[PDB]
Amino acid sequence: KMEELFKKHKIVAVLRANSVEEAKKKALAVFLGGVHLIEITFTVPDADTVIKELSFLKEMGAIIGAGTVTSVEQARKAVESGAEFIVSPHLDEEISQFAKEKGVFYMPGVMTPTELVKAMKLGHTILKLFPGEVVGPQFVKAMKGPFPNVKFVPTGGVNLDNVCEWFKAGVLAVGVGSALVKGTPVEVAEKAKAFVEKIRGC
Repeated sequence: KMEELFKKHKIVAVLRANSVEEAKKKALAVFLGGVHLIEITFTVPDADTVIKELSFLKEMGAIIGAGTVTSVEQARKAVESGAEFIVSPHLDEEISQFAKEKGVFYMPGVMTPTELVKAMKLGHTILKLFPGEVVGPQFVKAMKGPFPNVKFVPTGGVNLDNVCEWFKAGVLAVGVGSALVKGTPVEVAEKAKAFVEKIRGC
């Protein structure tokens, strides 16, 4: 499921907006840009309500899932409001077991090999390289040797100049944020079409 969706689409989107309207406007803008994967991070107030309202974009063909889920109650709200996947910045055994029971694709974040191996010993083989500005481009490549069976989703410090410089190193789907979602929807929606063409280029 989610694994092959990620492999096929090749980009996610982490939306951080302050109102509960500018969320919907930028969700629509990125959709028209070409991005079918949308992540509603719970820093947006009533982000469960925002997912519930964007429900109609699942019909047109988008994928709406939570983000920055740091507690079991937040995971409860996300899975109730129809989020298709969960994303946290840190490992959480409790959230992992809950998502295992409920059958929801959970994608924890890892920074160092101890965290990484603690993850792999629990089942999640592809994780979130938070942050890909500190750890860098040469961490996933330098760590293909020891572990060649894990694939990363480098959510941090991603832009035009090094968007497929991480695809060359073997990442799945570079989750992007503030490079996209910044400005009027007519610019958010036109600047997503420059990442999607560049990812589809390399």
